[PDB]
Amino acid sequence: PTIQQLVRKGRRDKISKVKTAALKGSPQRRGVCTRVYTTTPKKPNSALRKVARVKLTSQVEVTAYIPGEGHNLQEHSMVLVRGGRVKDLPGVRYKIIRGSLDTQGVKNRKQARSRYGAKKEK
Amino acid sequence: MTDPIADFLTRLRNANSAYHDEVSLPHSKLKANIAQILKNEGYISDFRTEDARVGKSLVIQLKYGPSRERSIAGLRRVSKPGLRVYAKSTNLPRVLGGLGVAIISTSSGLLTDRQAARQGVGGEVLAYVW
RNA sequence: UCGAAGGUGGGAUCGGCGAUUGGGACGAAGUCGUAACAAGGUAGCCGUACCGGAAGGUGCGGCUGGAUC
RNA sequence: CAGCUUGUUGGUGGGGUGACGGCCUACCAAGGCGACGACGGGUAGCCGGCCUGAGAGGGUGUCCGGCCACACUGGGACUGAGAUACGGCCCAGACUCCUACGGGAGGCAGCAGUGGGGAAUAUUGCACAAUGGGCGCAAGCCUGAUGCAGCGACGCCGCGUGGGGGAUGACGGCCUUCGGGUUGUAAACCUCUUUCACCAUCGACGAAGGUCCGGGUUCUCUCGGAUUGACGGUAGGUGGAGAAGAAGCACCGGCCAACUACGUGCCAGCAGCCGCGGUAAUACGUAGGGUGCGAGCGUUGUCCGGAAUUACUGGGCGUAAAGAGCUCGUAGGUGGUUUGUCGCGUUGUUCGUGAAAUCUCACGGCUUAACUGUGAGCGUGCGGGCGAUACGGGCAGACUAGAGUACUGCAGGGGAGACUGGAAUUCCUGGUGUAGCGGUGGAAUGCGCAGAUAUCAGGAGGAACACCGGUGGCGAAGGCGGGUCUCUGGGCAGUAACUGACGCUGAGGAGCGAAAGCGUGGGGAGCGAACAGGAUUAGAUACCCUGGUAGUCCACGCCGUAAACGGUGGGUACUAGGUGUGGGUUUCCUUCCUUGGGAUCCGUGCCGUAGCUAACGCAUUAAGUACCCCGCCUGGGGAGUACGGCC
RNA sequence: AGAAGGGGGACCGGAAUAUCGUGAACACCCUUGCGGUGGGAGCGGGAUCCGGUCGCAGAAACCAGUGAGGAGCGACUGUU
Ligand SMILES: [Mg+2]
Ligand SMILES: [Mg+2]
Ligand SMILES: [Mg+2]
Ligand SMILES: [Mg+2]
Ligand SMILES: [Mg+2]
Ligand SMILES: [Mg+2]
Ligand SMILES: [Mg+2]
Ligand SMILES: [Mg+2]
Ligand SMILES: [Mg+2]
Ligand SMILES: [Mg+2]
Ligand SMILES: [Mg+2]
Ligand SMILES: [Mg+2]
Ligand SMILES: [Mg+2]
Ligand SMILES: [Mg+2]
Ligand SMILES: [Mg+2]
Ligand SMILES: [Mg+2]
Ligand SMILES: [Mg+2]
Ligand SMILES: [Mg+2]
Ligand SMILES: [Mg+2]
Ligand SMILES: [Mg+2]
Ligand SMILES: [Mg+2]
Ligand SMILES: [Mg+2]
Ligand SMILES: [Mg+2]
Ligand SMILES: [Mg+2]
Ligand SMILES: [Mg+2]
Ligand SMILES: [Mg+2]
Ligand SMILES: [Mg+2]
Ligand SMILES: [Mg+2]
Ligand SMILES: [Mg+2]
Ligand SMILES: [Mg+2]
Ligand SMILES: [Mg+2]
Ligand SMILES: [Mg+2]
Ligand SMILES: [Mg+2]
Ligand SMILES: [Mg+2]
Ligand SMILES: [Mg+2]
Ligand SMILES: [Mg+2]
Ligand SMILES: [Mg+2]
Ligand SMILES: [Mg+2]
Ligand SMILES: [Mg+2]
Ligand SMILES: [Mg+2]
Ligand SMILES: [Mg+2]
Ligand SMILES: [Mg+2]
Ligand SMILES: [Mg+2]
Ligand SMILES: [Mg+2]
Ligand SMILES: [Mg+2]
Ligand SMILES: [Mg+2]
Ligand SMILES: [Mg+2]
Ligand SMILES: [Mg+2]
Ligand SMILES: [Mg+2]
Ligand SMILES: [Mg+2]
Ligand SMILES: [Mg+2]
Ligand SMILES: [Mg+2]
Ligand SMILES: [Mg+2]
Ligand SMILES: [Mg+2]
Ligand SMILES: [Mg+2]
Ligand SMILES: [Mg+2]
Ligand SMILES: [Mg+2]
Ligand SMILES: [Mg+2]
Ligand SMILES: [Mg+2]
Ligand SMILES: [Mg+2]
Ligand SMILES: [Mg+2]
Ligand SMILES: [Mg+2]
Ligand SMILES: [Mg+2]
Ligand SMILES: [Mg+2]
Ligand SMILES: [Mg+2]
Ligand SMILES: [Mg+2]
Ligand SMILES: [Mg+2]
Ligand SMILES: [Mg+2]
Ligand SMILES: [Mg+2]
Ligand SMILES: [Mg+2]
Ligand SMILES: [Mg+2]
Ligand SMILES: [Mg+2]
Ligand SMILES: [Mg+2]
Ligand SMILES: [Mg+2]
Ligand SMILES: [Mg+2]
Ligand SMILES: [Mg+2]
Ligand SMILES: [Mg+2]
Repeated sequence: PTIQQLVRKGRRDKISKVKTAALKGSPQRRGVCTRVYTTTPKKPNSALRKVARVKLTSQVEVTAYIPGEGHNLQEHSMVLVRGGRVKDLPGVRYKIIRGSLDTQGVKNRKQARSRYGAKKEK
Repeated sequence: MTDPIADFLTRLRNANSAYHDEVSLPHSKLKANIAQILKNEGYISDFRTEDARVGKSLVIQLKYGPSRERSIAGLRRVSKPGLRVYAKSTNLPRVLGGLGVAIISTSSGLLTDRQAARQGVGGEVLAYVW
């Protein structure tokens, strides 16, 4: 509207918020994974989600999510972290890759056999 | 009172919507030329110029079909004073995919889309009459 | 003469931590009240001032986004 | 980030450069840059190109190509036609190393490789066989440029992991209504082919090429004797038995193609959303079945699209987010009718340019494709010449319609100052007069008995102006009526008397601007925040009652905020009617006295046509149809809050 | 706020004979005076630039502010 006013003040695209701040440019960031514990998700879920405090090589501390049936995690551990939303936990915005430098692939895994870590057979 | 071409188009559109059989407005050479183009295109009936109290007034009589049907589907000014619209011969505007007529102001005078494309000279697209 | 580097000095600007402290968001099934939605029990809002555990209350001026004869 | 600059801007005379030039120098002027964003801060190699998108556009600059900048950091000169002079020099700093302690040497952002960081990216290979470059008369030499090879599914393309009969409805598994069906012609069994693998052989084009000889005497040419390929014994061809040597991956609730059972029972768990799991889960793990792709399939990271949720294309602003409180006006944008000129915008042709590859059409070659070659488009543009003035525009004119001025009337709580009036409340004084008054739903606090309430008369004082008074009038908005006088603003009507586009909007900027509040002095009847007592209530920091301070008032300043609302920016043109009111004018019906009806202008209400709207509703006083200008919005909180800045 | 913190300062020569600025003699007109204009002698003053010279030191001896930051109290000059 008002081409003269548009000439005086052009349009501006919406502001953007980045979603990979902790990784800051890396699809996977190598972390430390200290103090593995378990918390409770939001009200209408009533579960016990296994989480951890992992500090990346980019020197940021975030709370990640551990997928699969159980884990071998412990105090500081040689782990890889990828992005992902949990939709139940307050502010967990990253997920640890299962089948990485330290953590093992989820045993007894036969379906989808790539996520959570699973060799075919050998 | 800006863009007398727009005022003329708006008056014609309002009269056509209100089923008026007669319009009156002060006369100008550009409006007379536009009336000539409209008469040639067949969207309107006869037009004439009559001397009012001050200046001259241009008079257009409209045409209606068999029922209360309007030959003029609508009007749309194109080259507004806020932003002028200029078109060349290779990219002349198309109205209704050829079923509409756009007035083109070239060095040969006021011309329609097809006639202007025939002679290959472009200019300012005054409006779409379709 | 100019001239890199270096020294001395007052400033300029951008960050980090900080005893202590203010407000905000979310949590559970806590405590104290019922301010709004009905004329919500004293109609509700808007600007300002003052007061009080808290929501809020009062005055001044305005609106109906309420009613009345 | 609102003020930047002093060789800075210019001039003069010299100096300097290959060359103009404050490039340098001596003197003179005070200038130069800035709201079209200088100066300052953050970020960044630019482009041809690449990705996405129908396009416009949004993202990006990696292969390759063009340029630029750099060579441990910082500075400088020389040689030379030509220097960021990576493998040149001088100096300062850091680092590393040798040393006899006096002193010296060094820079992989060349190829290969090492250490370190990261989720992560490769051989210390061959050859100048071809091309380019440098040195000679050459023969020849060098070339980590280059031509290749080696590693990686890293990306594109292509081919295989077989095929012909098969209901033994293999066995089984699975589901199970115990009947059956699914896996499923795929299998076994009979058979055909050997694509790519394995083994042996031949064997390249790439070289109308370069050397030593024969015609040529050397200039030009073919001829053969010899040799020259890293690739490479490689491509490719041939010969041999054998389906024999070869598939996996993700999903199956809606988006979106794919359901049953087992275990589990808010637990294990999954998930992009919303939703499933707390005892019959097509959503969890598992089994079967299905879907889709394939030597790849899913996740993560980012961009484009869906998103018309930054809208030129292609949005809105009465109530969903959105019109500054109002007005004036700087720049700016935009503009009535008509004549002539220019041809700047506009448009046409022509010429030059717009590198190549890459994008597309059409072909040609690798068995095909990927890949590559050719012809034409692309290269949206720019410069030059030659045509037009239809529109915008420059100039020169003209007109009155816009706008403004003129004259005659009209209405008005428009505003400021000064003087002045009545009612009422309160208070004071005196008279009459005695036991209550006030207050509520009920009371009590309170007042009087020391003479109250009530009644009369007089006086003092401040505030506000009943009736008129309304649906009305005026004002840009806020607002405006007791009366009189003085000064002053604006509007409307009529004549067309005069000028002649002098108009509209208006970033910033400026002025005005309810109530509350602030400063200084005055004033204070009544009301009345705060405060106090009484009453209600569990509590009552309130609603009710009794009081009562600032304030409300005046003078001059300040503050600039309201639901400052028509929740609707200003200006103009057009788009049925019906019915009230206000100010004018106008002929007629002109006495039908009617101050009525009819015509026009300026407003103010309601109802209603078309049209618009999600609806409510708007509807000539638009939220309808168009144009010009300004302001504002991109989910809700956090928040109109923090920091900074102005007052 | 003299915030703080910096730079220069001696002598000789030249610019430089109106260089500049102070006053204004000889000599220049008229209403002749204790008059006016021009004029520039002699005599004093200050500053700057360039070149040179000396020393350990150029404000030369005497003379002549120390400065900054945080609190408490009283506003301040004053009085005891
Ligand atoms: Mg738009
Ligand atoms: Mg702290
Ligand atoms: Mg309540
Ligand atoms: Mg209330
Ligand atoms: Mg109540
Ligand atoms: Mg209430
Ligand atoms: Mg109160
Ligand atoms: Mg209030
Ligand atoms: Mg009120
Ligand atoms: Mg100079
Ligand atoms: Mg010069
Ligand atoms: Mg850079
Ligand atoms: Mg689109
Ligand atoms: Mg450098
Ligand atoms: Mg290095
Ligand atoms: Mg350097
Ligand atoms: Mg040379
Ligand atoms: Mg030279
Ligand atoms: Mg150098
Ligand atoms: Mg070199
Ligand atoms: Mg090197
Ligand atoms: Mg290298
Ligand atoms: Mg790493
Ligand atoms: Mg590492
Ligand atoms: Mg070679
Ligand atoms: Mg060669
Ligand atoms: Mg891989
Ligand atoms: Mg489906
Ligand atoms: Mg079950
Ligand atoms: Mg499942
Ligand atoms: Mg997207
Ligand atoms: Mg878009
Ligand atoms: Mg919208
Ligand atoms: Mg609302
Ligand atoms: Mg709203
Ligand atoms: Mg307003
Ligand atoms: Mg407002
Ligand atoms: Mg406001
Ligand atoms: Mg203007
Ligand atoms: Mg203008
Ligand atoms: Mg015009
Ligand atoms: Mg103009
Ligand atoms: Mg082919
Ligand atoms: Mg090209
Ligand atoms: Mg041309
Ligand atoms: Mg007029
Ligand atoms: Mg007054
Ligand atoms: Mg009194
Ligand atoms: Mg008495
Ligand atoms: Mg009395
Ligand atoms: Mg005239
Ligand atoms: Mg205006
Ligand atoms: Mg303004
Ligand atoms: Mg007030
Ligand atoms: Mg006051
Ligand atoms: Mg006072
Ligand atoms: Mg009390
Ligand atoms: Mg009260
Ligand atoms: Mg009272
Ligand atoms: Mg006060
Ligand atoms: Mg003011
Ligand atoms: Mg108001
Ligand atoms: Mg609008
Ligand atoms: Mg309007
Ligand atoms: Mg309007
Ligand atoms: Mg009316
Ligand atoms: Mg209506
Ligand atoms: Mg609307
Ligand atoms: Mg604020
Ligand atoms: Mg602040
Ligand atoms: Mg000092
Ligand atoms: Mg100080
Ligand atoms: Mg010396
Ligand atoms: Mg002193
Ligand atoms: Mg203190
Ligand atoms: Mg003292
Ligand atoms: Mg004090």
